[PDB]
Amino acid sequence: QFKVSHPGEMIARDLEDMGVSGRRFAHNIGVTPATVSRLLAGKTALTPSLSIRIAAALGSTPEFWLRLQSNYDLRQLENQIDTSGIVLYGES
Amino acid sequence: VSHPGEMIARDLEDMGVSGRRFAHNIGVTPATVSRLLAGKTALTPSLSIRIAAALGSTPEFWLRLQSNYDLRQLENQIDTSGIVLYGESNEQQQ
Ligand SMILES: [K+]
Ligand SMILES: [K+]
Ligand SMILES: [K+]
Ligand SMILES: [K+]
Ligand SMILES: [K+]
Repeated sequence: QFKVSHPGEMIARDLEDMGVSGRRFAHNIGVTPATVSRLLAGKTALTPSLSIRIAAALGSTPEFWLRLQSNYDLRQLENQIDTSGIVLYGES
Repeated sequence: VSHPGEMIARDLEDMGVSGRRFAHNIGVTPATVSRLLAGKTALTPSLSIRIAAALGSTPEFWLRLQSNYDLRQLENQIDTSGIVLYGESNEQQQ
């Protein structure tokens, strides 16, 4: 599996399973319902501040949530970055 | 906890590589590299792919250095005490 999920869609499923609305989740974590709506739709990133608030509501660590976002962003780049012409200066 | 740009700067210094030469190698503008090295802009996912190609390790590693930096500015700052952890036992203040 090359394509991986935006963390918003994992959150959306957890909220569905718990019977928790986007608005109620936003009020619990202390952000606007508009922010949550965009996050759940995968239209905005799970930022460092959001990761702290989300870990407090859904568990694990802020680092976990951020890692999911980073992983999504890398795979979304697809073929955009040709690395074949980049000379290795370090060690790999 | 240093910004990852300043870690890169030290590596470039050790290799005798200017910021401009590094920018040309990784395929971005010297302005972008200059801002990164000064800690004035974030190490993004696209940059992490290019940087991993030039300096080694994985894109995820460079992104983790950036995340660590960002979270160190905030984990001591944001009050989570009002946030319910769903499914946990109700809080009981003594
Ligand atoms: K995979
Ligand atoms: K479910
Ligand atoms: K409310
Ligand atoms: K942490
Ligand atoms: K280093």
